[PDB]
Amino acid sequence: SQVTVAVRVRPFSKREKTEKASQVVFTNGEEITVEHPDMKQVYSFIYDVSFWSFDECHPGYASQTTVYETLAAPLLDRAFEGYNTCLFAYGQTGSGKSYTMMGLNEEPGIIPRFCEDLFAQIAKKQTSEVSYHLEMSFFEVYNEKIHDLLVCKGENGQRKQPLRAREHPVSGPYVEGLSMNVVSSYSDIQSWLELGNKQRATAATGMNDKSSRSHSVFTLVMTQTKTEVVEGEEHDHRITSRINLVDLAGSERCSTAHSSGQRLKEGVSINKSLLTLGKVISALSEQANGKRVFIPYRESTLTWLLKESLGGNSKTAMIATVSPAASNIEETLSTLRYATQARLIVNIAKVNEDMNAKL
Amino acid sequence: MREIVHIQAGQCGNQIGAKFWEVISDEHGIDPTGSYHGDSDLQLERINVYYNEATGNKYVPRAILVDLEPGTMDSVRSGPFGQIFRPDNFVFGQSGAGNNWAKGHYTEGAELVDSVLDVVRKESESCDCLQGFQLTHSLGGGTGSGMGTLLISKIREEYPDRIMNTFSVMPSPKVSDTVVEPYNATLSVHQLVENTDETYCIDNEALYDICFRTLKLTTPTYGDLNHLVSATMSGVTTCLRFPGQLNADLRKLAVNMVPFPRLHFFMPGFAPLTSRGSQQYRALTVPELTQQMFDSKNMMAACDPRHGRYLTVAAIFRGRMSMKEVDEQMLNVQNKNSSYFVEWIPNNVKTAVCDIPPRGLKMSATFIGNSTAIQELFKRISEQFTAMFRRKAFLHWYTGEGMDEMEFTEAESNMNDLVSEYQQYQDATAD
Amino acid sequence: MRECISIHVGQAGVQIGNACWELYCLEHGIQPDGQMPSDKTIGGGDDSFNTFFSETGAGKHVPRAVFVDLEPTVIDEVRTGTYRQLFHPEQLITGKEDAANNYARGHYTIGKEIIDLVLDRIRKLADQCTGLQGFLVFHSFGGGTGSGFTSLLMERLSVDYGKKSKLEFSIYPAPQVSTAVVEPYNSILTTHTTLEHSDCAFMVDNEAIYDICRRNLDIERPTYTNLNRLISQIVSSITASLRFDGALNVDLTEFQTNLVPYPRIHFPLATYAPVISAEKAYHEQLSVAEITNACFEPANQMVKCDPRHGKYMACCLLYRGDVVPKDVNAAIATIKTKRSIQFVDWCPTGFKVGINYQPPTVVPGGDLAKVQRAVCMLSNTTAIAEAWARLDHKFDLMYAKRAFVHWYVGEGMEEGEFSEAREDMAALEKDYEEVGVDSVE
Ligand SMILES: CC(=O)O[C@H]1C(=O)[C@@]2(C)[C@H]([C@H](OC(=O)c3ccccc3)[C@]3(O)C[C@H](OC(=O)[C@H](O)[C@@H](NC(=O)c4ccccc4)c4ccccc4)C(C)=C1C3(C)C)[C@]1(OC(C)=O)CO[C@@H]1C[C@@H]2O
Ligand SMILES: Nc1nc2c(ncn2[C@@H]2O[C@H](COP(=O)(O)OP(=O)(O)OP(=O)(O)O)[C@@H](O)[C@H]2O)c(=O)[nH]1
Ligand SMILES: Nc1nc2c(ncn2[C@@H]2O[C@H](COP(=O)(O)OP(=O)(O)O)[C@@H](O)[C@H]2O)c(=O)[nH]1
Ligand SMILES: [Mg+2]
Repeated sequence: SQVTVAVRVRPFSKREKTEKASQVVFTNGEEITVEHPDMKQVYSFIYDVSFWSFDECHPGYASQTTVYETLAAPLLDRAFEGYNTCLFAYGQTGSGKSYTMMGLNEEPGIIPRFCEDLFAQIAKKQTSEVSYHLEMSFFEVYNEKIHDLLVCKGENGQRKQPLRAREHPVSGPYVEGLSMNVVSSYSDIQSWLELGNKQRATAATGMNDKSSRSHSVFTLVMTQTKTEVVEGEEHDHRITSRINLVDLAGSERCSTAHSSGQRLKEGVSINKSLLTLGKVISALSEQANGKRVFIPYRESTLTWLLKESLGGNSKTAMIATVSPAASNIEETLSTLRYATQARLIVNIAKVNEDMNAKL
Repeated sequence: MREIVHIQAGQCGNQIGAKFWEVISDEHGIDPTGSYHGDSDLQLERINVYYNEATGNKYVPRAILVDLEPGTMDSVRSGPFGQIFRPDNFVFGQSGAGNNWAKGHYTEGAELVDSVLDVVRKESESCDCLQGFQLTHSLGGGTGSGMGTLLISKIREEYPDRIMNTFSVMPSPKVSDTVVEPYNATLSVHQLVENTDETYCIDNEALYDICFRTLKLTTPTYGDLNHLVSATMSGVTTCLRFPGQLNADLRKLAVNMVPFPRLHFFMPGFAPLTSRGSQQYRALTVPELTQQMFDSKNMMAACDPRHGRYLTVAAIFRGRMSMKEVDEQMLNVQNKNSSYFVEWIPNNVKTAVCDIPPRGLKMSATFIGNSTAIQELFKRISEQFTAMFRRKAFLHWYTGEGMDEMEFTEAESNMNDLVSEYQQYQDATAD
Repeated sequence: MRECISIHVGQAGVQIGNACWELYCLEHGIQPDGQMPSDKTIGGGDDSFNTFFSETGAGKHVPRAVFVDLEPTVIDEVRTGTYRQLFHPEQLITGKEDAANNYARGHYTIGKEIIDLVLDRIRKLADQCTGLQGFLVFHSFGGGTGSGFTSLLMERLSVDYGKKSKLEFSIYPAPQVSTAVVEPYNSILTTHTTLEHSDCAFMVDNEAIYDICRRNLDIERPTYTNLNRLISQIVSSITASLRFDGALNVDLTEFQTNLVPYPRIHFPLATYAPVISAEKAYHEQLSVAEITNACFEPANQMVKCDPRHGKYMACCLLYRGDVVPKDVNAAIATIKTKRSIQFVDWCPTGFKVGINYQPPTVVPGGDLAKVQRAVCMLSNTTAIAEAWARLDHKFDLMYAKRAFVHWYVGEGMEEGEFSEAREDMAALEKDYEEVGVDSVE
């Protein structure tokens, strides 16, 4: 495949410049290295892509708009060609994933560029011969239960109404009673997302406030309606396309972080989901390289949502944020270790004894 | 200290209880009066694994019955050990199902679940600690699947860490003692695979082959088969109850046998078993047992292992022994038939030992195995299904009480996917 | 004067104690209950030696030990069996839950609610110990509590007490045999947690003693106890220096020094040469030369580790009985003359020695037979690395296919811990692969 997991880095901060957190990550460009103040042991990690965004003037700079144009063309291509596409994000507090996905009002992130270029190509191609009808949904996962984020809550406690996941034989996984809305301006989805992020839950762990205890899924359906018949007005088909984005938590060592009660349950569920996702992605690259093999789809709930949006003619990717703080090193290392199994070379052997090239 | 609960539904579960508690009472030394008549000072040291206390130094099981039709529970009350149970724990109703799943999951099971919890919580909170829950049920019946599956769903929604074991029954290939075994058992297998740590899939016909060919009994009844299922359920927990040179529990078995969470459909076995007038010509030694176990004539599925492979096994021994012999035999077995076992797992077995065997034996062993021969049980089930759903044969019954075709399709999809997971590993799997 | 706290953990630890204390009581001539009828025969002195056993004004004694298993099926024997009224009633047996043959329960969910009590009792034992609290942990890999709980306890004691002698007579899996299927995952992380905090950690393998059971003492149907007694005689062959008078006495502070060149390579092996039967106790001299020859042979080693594939970083010895240091020197020089052995250039000395006059003592109806002298050996080699190098090939497949995993994180563990541990072990292999080269420049 071309799943093409990629990595980015946070230039430190002015606050971190006050403390002068010693640089740990060295970069040669294409490869990535790392050190440790013991200064004996060493690691070295490879990836398809490297966004060395720390330095401002170094060659091969990693710009936000450059991050967009790196991965945006396959999205619009694989969509307008009719197929579906997802995007996974991974990282934690200190890596500033929000800075990457959403950016700021002035500093444009990823989502806004995507939706705005989408609207651009929409209004550009909006002939009389075509209609583009796009709709939205936003939900979260919590202790392995689904909850709708978009719901305007009623007068009640916060019994976040648990929907369920069911299966059509035709298109497969979906949810009953999943609320949807419509998109005709970037500002509308901005407001929807701004409110949806509010109900997604965090908690003041030993680290800080906004350590999410849930996985946040964003889904867009696009309806492409161009089909027109020579005999008369008959739309013989209306193409559907699924675009997906998701933001996830870290990995949350409960060993050092001795937090008990209900936070442990949340962390355990999150870790199980992350495990299943890594296994799924391993099976993906194993399957698009010449070996038919099962997929452990049905283990989690999230993955059970995506068995069509992450298989067959579905080209997706993962992005990994980090920060080179000395007080983050383990977490930093852990992040990279979650992803590298998607490497193309995992020591595949060679065998060939078929010999009937005759006639 | 550790404690265990038992649930029963349908005719099979009640009738299996009437033999299992009738066996455990003689193992720990209890009588139909709920009273003690044993000899040691040991059988009463860990009896609290199952049983509660009393007033006149009697003892009581923490057993529960579910069944909707009283026409079976009465057979207990007019039974040998049918007046020890707390009569409140004989939860029942009326209006039997009709061998229907929908009438036991949706209409009345969904009605009666609260009344059953009214006893379940009472017995569960009395325990100082907890280890897990049991079930003893079957598929092809009514209440024995629907009400019990609903129970398991709710209970796991409550207790995400405690264990739930279901020593169930699955139907046979050749004879179908009930017509619509496939639909009911399929719905159960859907609502079980995600809501269970381990289930001990057991089949009728292997027991028949045993009682006809091996023990050379002439004419057995269902009692004489539940008399083996009970010993199967009993040698498992002997580690937990009685001491040993290497202890165990339910957790170590379920964890050292369920690598992947869905892949938890097991295959049992028992050793020693011989004809009444033929155990003169043998020896009660580990080699005889390990040779008699892995053969395809002591399991309980009638499902060909040599047609497949084993992911892992577990063997819980009972007696004065020498663990060196166990280890050497196990290494020899892994060495000889090594193709039958897996490449991508280096060692494929653990052990568990007790120094206290049953009342009349010197050496025993219970076998557990996570295999792939459970395939054909399920390919066959799905085939008998898709031969019926292809034309909506018996469907309108299950729908008229408020189902849809969508659920049936979901169950089929999940079964086929688990089947393909099992088929992932059956081939050579080399380089 | 000088004492040694002894903790035993897991069923392995508890059974090993059930052997070891039954040895120690017979050595000093001590009843089960705690009195000294041997002293009633003698009538005075320090013979009820305070290195292990504390004493009271009423006359009763008690060892300075504890044990914990998290499985009350085991020790409730010891609360009721023959040796019941000896030990301190504080044995922490909060075995509400078992350790599931997993390292997550032993170190985080079931690793709590006890460890505070354990350290509290270690304090309540130490403040009357008027010498070193040289710690002994008799734990095991594979087994549940003795991995995780031990990893927690030793790392905590490193912060509490620190500059002391902490030893682990751990138990290692045989490369083929097991009573488990996830034994490596429960064996590898305790190495990552011991490599910084424990000072020295001896090792054994059950398969090696199982092979001993038939070649030498002519038995083929052993229990576990018949190995626990070998372990007990090993520990006696160590402790008998501090315990009784001797010619060349050795303290536990010596073993940590003369066999730990580098901090991380502190994983030696152990042997006991005369393992011979009452019949075969006759028919032969048991002179010192042949004994010390058996103290380097491959068979009688307590581990499947062929040292001829590696080299010797160091070797220590502890002798017993009627012994002559000139005979010892002759044996040592005889052993240094062989081309079948390759000591490294940076350990030309090789040998440390220590002697105690009092030989071992027979135990009724057991296996071994009374003799006039005995020997124990310890050794830090470079061949054991291969055994560790086996586990990576017994690890990596499973962690690659991600088998037997989800039952860990269900109790709070992260997966990255594996990899961050894995390469650590890999680095350790390099150290055992690095020093074994006779450097020139
Ligand atoms: C002289 C002698 O050998 O007595 C045996 C006996 O004859 C045989 C046939 C027993 C007997 O079992 C059978 O032959 C049998 C009959 C019908 C259906 C299935 C089996 C026995 O019932 C089995 C029983 O041993 C037991 O299994 C335990 O007592 C058993 N408890 C009960 O079954 C029980 C049932 C109702 C009321 C009270 C006790 C048990 C087994 C495992 C775990 C816990 C308990 C004993 C001594 C015998 C008889 C009685 C003939 C054997 O039983 C087993 C599997 O252990 C069959 O082979 C063994 C040993 C003997 O060969
Ligand atoms: N050499 C030796 N090894 C032993 C002995 N007893 C137990 N073991 C090993 O210890 C392992 C299990 O130890 P435990 O931790 O006590 O297992 P457990 O009794 O279930 O206790 P937990 O695992 O902590 O729950 C087994 O696999 C054995 O290989 C012994 O007496 N001698
Ligand atoms: N193996 C076994 N199966 C039984 C026994 N009693 C009943 N059954 C099973 O029960 C099924 C019949 O359905 P049943 O459970 O009686 O329906 P219900 O009780 O009304 O829910 C059959 O498949 C039988 O195999 C028994 O003693 N042994
Ligand atoms: Mg245990």
